[PDB]
Amino acid sequence: STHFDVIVVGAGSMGMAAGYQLAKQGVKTLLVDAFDPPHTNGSHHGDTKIIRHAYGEGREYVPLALRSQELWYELEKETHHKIFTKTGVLVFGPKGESAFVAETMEAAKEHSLTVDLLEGDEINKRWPGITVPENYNAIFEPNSGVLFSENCIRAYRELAEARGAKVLTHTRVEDFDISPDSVKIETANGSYTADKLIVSMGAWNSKLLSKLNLDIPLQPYRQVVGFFESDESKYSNDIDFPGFMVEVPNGIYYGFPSFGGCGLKLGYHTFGQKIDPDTINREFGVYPEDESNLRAFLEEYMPGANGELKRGAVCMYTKTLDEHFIIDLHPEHSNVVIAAGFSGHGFKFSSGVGEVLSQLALTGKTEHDISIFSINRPALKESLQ
Ligand SMILES: *Cc1cc2c(cc1C)nc1c(=O)[nH]c(=O)nc-1n2C[C@H](O)[C@H](O)[C@H](O)COP(=O)(O)OP(=O)(O)OC[C@H]1O[C@@H](n2cnc3c(N)ncnc32)[C@H](O)[C@@H]1O
Ligand SMILES: [Cl-]
Repeated sequence: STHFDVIVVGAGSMGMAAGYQLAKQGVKTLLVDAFDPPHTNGSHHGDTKIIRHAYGEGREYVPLALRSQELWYELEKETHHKIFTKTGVLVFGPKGESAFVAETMEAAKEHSLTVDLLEGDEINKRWPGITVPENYNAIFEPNSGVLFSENCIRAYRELAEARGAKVLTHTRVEDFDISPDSVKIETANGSYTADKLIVSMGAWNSKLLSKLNLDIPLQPYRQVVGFFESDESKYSNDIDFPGFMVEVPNGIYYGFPSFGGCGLKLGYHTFGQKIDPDTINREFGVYPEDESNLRAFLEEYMPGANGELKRGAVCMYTKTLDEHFIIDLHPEHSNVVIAAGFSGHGFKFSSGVGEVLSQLALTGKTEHDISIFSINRPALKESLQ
């Protein structure tokens, strides 16, 4: 018998940030999650995530990245959990052969970001442990870095709960009932109503948005990461080894310096298995490519970080056809906000997205420019049932 102002379904990266923004304003909020965030069944575990400002996926993401960076610094001051370390982020690739490196460079120029440009041997010299061909160029962003994702979610949850937000864990939302003046969710643990709904179920958006009469192509992918024993005199965060996202002939890779001897962490971005979030095999090593795709990169570009595998993790990306996000009101219901398809690069923006989602839910509009994330854009291929 408890009505809420707002209900957030999926209290992960995006939902928990929204819950915190709403709670902070005194909005009576209920967050419902299938597990107990932060957990290891969605897209936010694996300990760390890169935050970059000069944006290779699109210069139009810069303001949101800069706003998110400021919000992460604010969160750092508000909690005892560690949130951000300024490792800097290095982007490199073959000169003239990487659209990713080119747009990162254009994005930095267009928004006057602070970056260092270097090439070939200058890269190897500046960061012992990296070995790239002489025809490679790079752009280094010293002020971006690494976020401790599980800590971010845990901190937003503690702060939101302290202000009255309620979080119903281990509860799967199974259906929705939307009316012009209210929303209702159905779960095995009971039904709940509110004035507004925010839907942010991550990989499960690909299976449950149909319950809101939405037919949007969303493909979940199994993406693994590995931590490798490394030469700490070269790859440690203590000796300024940077976070990185680079483009090589066979694709894009991203990584993190070793923190407190945990080993260098690496992931292969461009390849992953197409899967269903409810049947995905979350054990690292069950496919030979899990470990082999990573060592293929390490032995060539960071030879001293190709030691024993210390830990593996299996997480998911949910891609849209254009790999841009979906953040918008439901086309048929202004009282329903959708956050989906972060396509493998949404964590860094979760603080800013939480702000956008709270504004959309409370006012139906946002001060941020989110036109490129419209649920009505052609490149998405969106429609109703
Ligand atoms: C997987 C991955 C992603 C990733 C990355 C490396 C890997 C291996 N590296 C990144 C990086 O360096 N920088 C960056 O900015 N992003 C990076 N990413 C992507 C990022 O992690 C994802 O885009 C982000 O986490 C997406 O957030 P979202 O909030 O969409 O997803 P979630 O955190 O998984 O939360 C969804 C929640 O909803 C719940 N759920 C699901 N179904 C239900 C139902 N039916 N009822 C209630 N709750 C539901 C989940 O339990 C989950 O908590
Ligand atoms: Cl994603």
